[PDB]
Amino acid sequence: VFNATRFASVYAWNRKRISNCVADYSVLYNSASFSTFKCYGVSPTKLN
Amino acid sequence: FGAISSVLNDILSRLDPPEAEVQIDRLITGRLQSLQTYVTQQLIRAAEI
Repeated sequence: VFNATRFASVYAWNRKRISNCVADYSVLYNSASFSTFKCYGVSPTKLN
Repeated sequence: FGAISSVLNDILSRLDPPEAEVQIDRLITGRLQSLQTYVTQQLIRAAEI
């Protein structure tokens, strides 16, 4: 999802359904390489 | 009453308090108004009885 070689265009935006895992959001919360990181329905710290 | 949910624990399990308070304010305002309506109607009925 994130370290992908190539994306698609905005008018052909790529959708992927992620299912059946234990997602561990705090490392993706913690990476400073992502400039804008902001959440709307949920406060981001409660994702764990 | 405009809140995201009618259940208290879901906000608390989801939100950070400086917006959770903005939701809980709506919730307690609506419920307190309903309670005031109930007690007023009870007073009137009790006078008639």
